[PDB]
Amino acid sequence: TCPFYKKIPGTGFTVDAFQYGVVEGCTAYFLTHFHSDHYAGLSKHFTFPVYCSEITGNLLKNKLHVQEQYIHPLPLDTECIVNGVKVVLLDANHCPGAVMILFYLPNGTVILHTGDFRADPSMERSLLADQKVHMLYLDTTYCSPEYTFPSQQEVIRFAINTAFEAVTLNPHALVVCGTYSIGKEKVFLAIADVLGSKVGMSQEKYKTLQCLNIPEINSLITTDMCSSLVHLLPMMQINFKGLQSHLKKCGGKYNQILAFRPTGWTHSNKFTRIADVIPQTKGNISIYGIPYSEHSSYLEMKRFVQWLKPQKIIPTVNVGTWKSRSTMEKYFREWKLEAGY
Ligand code: NI
Repeated sequence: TCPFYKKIPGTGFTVDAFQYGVVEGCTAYFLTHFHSDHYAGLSKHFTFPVYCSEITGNLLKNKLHVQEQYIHPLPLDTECIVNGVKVVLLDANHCPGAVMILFYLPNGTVILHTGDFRADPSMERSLLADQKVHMLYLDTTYCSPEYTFPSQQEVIRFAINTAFEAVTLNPHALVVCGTYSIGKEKVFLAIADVLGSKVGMSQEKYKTLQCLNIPEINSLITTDMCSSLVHLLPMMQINFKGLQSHLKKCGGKYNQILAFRPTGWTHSNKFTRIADVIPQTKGNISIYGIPYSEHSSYLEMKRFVQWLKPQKIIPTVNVGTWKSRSTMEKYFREWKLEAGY
């Protein structure tokens, strides 16, 4: 049955609640972004109204075959009326098409649901700055102080410099990047741009990327692997066996692989700077795990909450154990006492 933290009080709404069947009393289903733990349950047989961003709506129509008459895309940063309730969609700084949702309840309560997000000071100047928020439904994925990671900009600098150096020393090296969902496109797009190549990938992945409104995409991606020296593979194939096999398929065009796995966090972060990251190597294959995150660090999350000053926080991640829940509630209290709200 649907957990309470997916239900919006005083409305007929649910958020990312598609795996529970017909939710009793739900008149509109919101979807924050196209990731499977959030869309699980949607298909061409869905006949309730789904509200989402334009990009998410393109993916629902093209990848899951949801019929168009049930997709309700909304522009960003624009006040809209849904079933008599004012709502706004805000950029979540997560993956393409990902949004936060502001609900203005008929009784005066204002609720922000962050979906999945990476908090940023640029959010302090959106339509959030314009009224008080009473309740915050918060993406708490990395809500513990051990979760530090560098900026996305530093991580991409590392990846570009590493790839450019490797291929300049050996023009017969292939670069491979792993993927399993949308998000983190900058990784493979920035490397292809510094090497003067398109990114080669499967027809199914090319289709997914063509749904995203990324400017000049026909210019950066392709299905012709033969013409490309940056290849995208499923995340599961980024290991020594899967990469040795791939190199066999390239028919002696290449004699070395440099591969990237853009993970969220890994405990190398507590001890090591980005500057100091080294690969795992076997023979002519090297694999780099780089800490490219599309969720808030602990400090980014703290700064956002201390700025917003909500009256009540509802975590949406790590809610399944008492130890996790008690840990998070203790941080929330600290933040409130330190800031004075
Ligand atoms: Ni997500």
